[PDB]
Amino acid sequence: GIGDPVTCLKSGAICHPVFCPRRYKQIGTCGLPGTKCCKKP
Amino acid sequence: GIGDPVTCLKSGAICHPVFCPRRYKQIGTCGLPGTKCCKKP
Ligand SMILES: CCCCCCCC(=O)OC[C@H](COP(=O)(O)O[C@@H]1[C@H](O)[C@H](O)[C@@H](OP(=O)(O)O)[C@H](OP(=O)(O)O)[C@H]1O)OC(=O)CCCCCCC
Ligand SMILES: CCCCCCCC(=O)OC[C@H](COP(=O)(O)O[C@@H]1[C@H](O)[C@H](O)[C@@H](OP(=O)(O)O)[C@H](OP(=O)(O)O)[C@H]1O)OC(=O)CCCCCCC
Repeated sequence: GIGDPVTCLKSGAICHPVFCPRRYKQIGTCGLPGTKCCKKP
Repeated sequence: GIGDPVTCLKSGAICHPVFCPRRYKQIGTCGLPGTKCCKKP
């Protein structure tokens, strides 16, 4: 899946530390420590 | 303004690294260098 910050932000998603914020679901990582790639369904 | 991660997330915003993603307004920081508190208008 997604594991780098460029692809994450180019896929309609955001990078967030630790956990994905409310209304976002985790779809991968952004390659940075403890950072998740997060997207609203 | 908002300057800690708790108040940022409890205000309906996100702590995004480096910059606020497209369509998010920066409303402060999450207390750490390189974190922006970003809220969707
Ligand atoms: C060169 C300067 C570098 C800084 C530039 C600052 C970057 C900046 O200000 O814009 C954000 C940008 C991506 O945002 P960008 O708007 O381009 O991405 C679009 C967005 O994902 C849309 O949701 C997509 O539409 P859809 O949902 O598919 O329908 C759209 O697809 P398409 O319509 O185009 O096909 C995407 O293009 O981020 C980075 O890529 C790398 C950041 C590095 C990560 C750092 C953060 C950890
Ligand atoms: C979760 C793990 C990941 C976390 C990663 C951690 C992220 C990371 O470490 O970088 C964030 C940092 C952002 O800077 P940062 O959030 O600290 O914001 C600066 C800070 O507010 C200073 O106080 C300001 O100076 P002053 O008070 O007014 O005197 C300064 O104003 P100015 O100087 O702008 O005028 C602000 O920029 O990076 C960059 O600068 C540009 C892109 C960096 C390169 C990246 C490009 C891809």
